[PDB]
Amino acid sequence: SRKLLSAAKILADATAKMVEAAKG
Amino acid sequence: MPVFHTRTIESILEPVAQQISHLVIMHEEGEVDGKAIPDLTAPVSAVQAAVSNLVRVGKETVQTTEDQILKRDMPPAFIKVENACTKLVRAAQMLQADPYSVPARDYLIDGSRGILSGTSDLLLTFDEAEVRKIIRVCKGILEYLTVAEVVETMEDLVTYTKNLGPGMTKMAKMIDERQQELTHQEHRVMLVNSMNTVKELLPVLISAMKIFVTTKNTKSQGIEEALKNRNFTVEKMSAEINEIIRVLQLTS
Repeated sequence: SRKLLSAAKILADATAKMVEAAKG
Repeated sequence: MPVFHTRTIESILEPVAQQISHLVIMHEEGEVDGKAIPDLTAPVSAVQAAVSNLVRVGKETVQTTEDQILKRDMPPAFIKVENACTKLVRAAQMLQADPYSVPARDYLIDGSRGILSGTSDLLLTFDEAEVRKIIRVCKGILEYLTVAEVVETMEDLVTYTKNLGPGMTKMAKMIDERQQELTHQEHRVMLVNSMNTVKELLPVLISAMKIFVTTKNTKSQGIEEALKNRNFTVEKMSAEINEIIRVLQLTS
């Protein structure tokens, strides 16, 4: 269902915000 | 690197996979050497929490699941994402002490890559599971088509038509909704055509068993002829259902 797919998303958001921060 | 698979997988991972590919190209792949990465402490902690939370939820998914490949297949992905987080944490320590650190940049690439790929893994494994729940519906309908052969009375056929109702209604709603989440058009086409063939042959099956019950209770007619048409409908339905099960397992 849902709880896993949002946890994964939140992780993907965060990894992307982290690699934004790194510049690129 | 190959297309994400479903609209959910693709919309979760696509922003990340995009940002990573850039960051590579930039620092790595030559280019921005002697470069300078700012301080990642805060973003990396956010990532580290989101990996706690992902492994929290996933370990629940694992212990609270009926699926037996889910149990075995998921855990490795927890090990892959934790490891990658570890690299991200050394990355941000190193960068705090030397913005120009070339080991740190490398850890941050591998760190990020291993986060993408471990979560890819976790999401493929979860999706395989979900596919298997549609395969179970498909396989039980195939099992029930096996038994059409034994209907002989109008009362058995009323009974048979009433159990096979739910079943096809559910199969159809599953394949339809699954087809929508697909990202490969050659795969949505295939599912839908098959489900169309199936749906239209259902009344052809019921008519053909009615024909059959009716010459097997009017003590003669042409009963060979009636039974082989029934057997042909059943084999065509089966074959389509087997394709549905096959094409559902395709991922590229």
